[PDB]
Amino acid sequence: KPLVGTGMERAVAVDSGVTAVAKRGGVVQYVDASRIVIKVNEDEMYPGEAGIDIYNLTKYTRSNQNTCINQMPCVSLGEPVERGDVLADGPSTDLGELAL
Amino acid sequence: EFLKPRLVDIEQVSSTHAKVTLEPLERGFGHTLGNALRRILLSSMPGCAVTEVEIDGVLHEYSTKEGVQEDILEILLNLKGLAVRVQGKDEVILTLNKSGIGPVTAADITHDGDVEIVKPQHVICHLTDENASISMRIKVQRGRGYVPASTRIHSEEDERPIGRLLVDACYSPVERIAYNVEAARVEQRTDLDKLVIEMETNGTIDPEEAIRRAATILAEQLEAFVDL
Amino acid sequence: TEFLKPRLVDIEQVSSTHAKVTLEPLERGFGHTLGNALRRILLSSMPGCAVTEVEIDGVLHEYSTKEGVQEDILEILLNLKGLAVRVQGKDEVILTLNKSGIGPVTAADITHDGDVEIVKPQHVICHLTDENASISMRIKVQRGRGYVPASTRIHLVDACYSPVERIAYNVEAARVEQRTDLDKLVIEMETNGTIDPEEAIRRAATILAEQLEAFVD
Amino acid sequence: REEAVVWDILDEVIREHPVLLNRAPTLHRLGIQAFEPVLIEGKAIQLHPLV
Amino acid sequence: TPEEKLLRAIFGEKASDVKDSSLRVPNGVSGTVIDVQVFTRDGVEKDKRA
Amino acid sequence: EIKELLKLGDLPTSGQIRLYDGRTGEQFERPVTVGYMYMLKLNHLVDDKM
Amino acid sequence: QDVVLGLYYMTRDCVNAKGEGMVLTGPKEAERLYRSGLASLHARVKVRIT
Ligand SMILES: Nc1ncnc2c1ncn2[C@@H]1OC(COP(=O)(O)OP(=O)(O)O)=C(OP(=O)(O)OP(=O)(O)O)C1=O
Repeated sequence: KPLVGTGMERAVAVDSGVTAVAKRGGVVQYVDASRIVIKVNEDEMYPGEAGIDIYNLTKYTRSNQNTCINQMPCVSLGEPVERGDVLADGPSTDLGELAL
Repeated sequence: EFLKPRLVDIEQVSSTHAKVTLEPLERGFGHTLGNALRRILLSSMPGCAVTEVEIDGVLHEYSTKEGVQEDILEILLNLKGLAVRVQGKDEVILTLNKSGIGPVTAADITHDGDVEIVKPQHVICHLTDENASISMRIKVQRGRGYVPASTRIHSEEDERPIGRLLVDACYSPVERIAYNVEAARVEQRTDLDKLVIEMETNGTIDPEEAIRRAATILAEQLEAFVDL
Repeated sequence: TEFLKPRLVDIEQVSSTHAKVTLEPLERGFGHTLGNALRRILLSSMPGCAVTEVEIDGVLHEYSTKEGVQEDILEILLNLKGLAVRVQGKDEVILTLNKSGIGPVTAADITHDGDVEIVKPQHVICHLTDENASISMRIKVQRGRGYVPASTRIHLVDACYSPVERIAYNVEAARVEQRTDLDKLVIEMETNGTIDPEEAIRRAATILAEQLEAFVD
Repeated sequence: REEAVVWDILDEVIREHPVLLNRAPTLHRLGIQAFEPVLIEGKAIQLHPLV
Repeated sequence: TPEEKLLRAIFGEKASDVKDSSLRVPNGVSGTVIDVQVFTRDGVEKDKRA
Repeated sequence: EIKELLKLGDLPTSGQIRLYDGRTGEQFERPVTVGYMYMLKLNHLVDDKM
Repeated sequence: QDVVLGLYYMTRDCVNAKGEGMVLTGPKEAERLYRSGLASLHARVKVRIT
């Protein structure tokens, strides 16, 4: 993460899909190195089906030669997240900021 | 003709920080020995960190373990920072077993008699699931300098065990050394120098023995100059 | 966890006063750890004897002129520092320079004492102009541990007690079979002739071991 | 196999055997100059700073 | 060639009808195998590891 | 605001400090600049270019 | 560049520096004066040279 930054670090990191952003806000049910489960808040939850938003993270897989693309969870178990939070950094992102 | 020094006060703060005084030094010898000791301390000091780790289910550092939020090479990176001091053994193998929704610290390793853990709070990995099982063999050995894992697979001669995660080993117990030379007054002797070496360790090696071995090395290298 | 010690200490020497000693292989960092800490002993803290103070016959001051000598008084002082004296069993000696005539006054023109040895009898001290022109003085050499200026003297010539006139060490890479990078140390040294370079290095590092005697396990 | 002895042999063939070095836009004749090779570790070419 | 056939009769090696074309790791690069995929043309029997 | 952040951290306003050559141990004349600069690795890695 | 800065720094002189005014037998003792911290690299100084 750049100690010397400009502010756009989030906007660049978030808008390219290399990270994993919260569909809906809630609390984390389970945090693996593999996946992440967010128990949806009722206000953001749809009437039928109920459900929980589950994000399966990308793990060590090949890019367009020869580099790698692997995501890491950046929330700890039982942590409140809101809509638009970063659930998992990607390559060259730390806590949702562009770290090239 | 020439006055020779000795180590006086060795004031210790944290287990990781220390300040060693060297008191009967001549003019120019504060800095002559201070640097040439800082140079030895940082580079060539014996210590032990972890060399190889076998994880139960994992086949290689680029896997995932259900129930752990750390990637395997993030867990291997946690072990590289495991500060162990072992006594009469040159290489020892530890066993780590822990399950439940708890962070697995360095106190959770099975304790051998010859083995001492310096940071029991040190984090190895976390466990997210309820009944999420983890067990590993961690192989520590004493070593000098910085030995990468890349240079370890030349001898090899059947290290085939597909689940033996080789890790990089940074064996130096010295983290940082500074030496400040200030004047010393010892009753009569117009001007002498007090040499203060200040050093940070990983806890494995104590300061006094480090300096002793630092200057021991120095005497041995000059043996090729005592004659030709 | 036993350490690397060097081998083949080839000693290429130009003249008895100059030498260049190469010694490989060293562990990494040991080129500068040993090279620097030895140059520091040689240059600054080395036992020796040179000219410390001289009383002049015709004049009491360094900023005067002497009838019969074409060298300024402070130019003769530069010649005295470059007089290479090795003294045997004496801690303080005083010499006598008796010489007159239309000749340059060399160091062979000094009285030859039993305990005093002049390294350069050919060495030029000063010149003498026409006629006889009388000059004779007593010159006192002193022991020291390094180089003591006249500025630091409070109770005068600069005193170069260390026999080193110049020391440099060059660290180049060394290869030992499957040992990518080691240090090959090249020491090059000039003496004033009193002690020869080879023995100077030996006594240089012995001093260093003595300081470490209170530490060797 | 890169046996240890081939390295010591490579120094033998390398000694009085100059090599040519050439940089991209070869403008004048100095763009190709011959140097005596020094066996170095790593994948980089080491270039004398004055040339 | 003549001489190569004399070499075949001395050390008695059944000269192969087949040539070595294995995929081998490029020289200089080194790492860990982390995946194998096998795509077999429809009709060929899926081999053991496949 | 940059010099004022350095004061808050007990660091010199000049952003320069006195440095020491770890080889000879002797100090460096003049104060050199030290500080933290974000630095990238560009994918022109030599073991590709060689 | 890196080198001409070095020589320009050597062959330079400042008004009042450590060693100002002493007289040295030769260039060798002039390097001895600098590496011992006694004389400054830039101080007006008469030296016997050939
Ligand atoms: N004689 C040369 N001197 C210095 N540099 C050279 C030379 N030749 C090629 N390059 C570099 O090698 C590639 C292009 O090689 P080629 O033109 O496609 O030809 P061939 O495929 O046969 O190698 C570029 O480097 P890069 O790809 O890194 O990008 P760059 O041009 O901006 O430096 C070139 O500079």
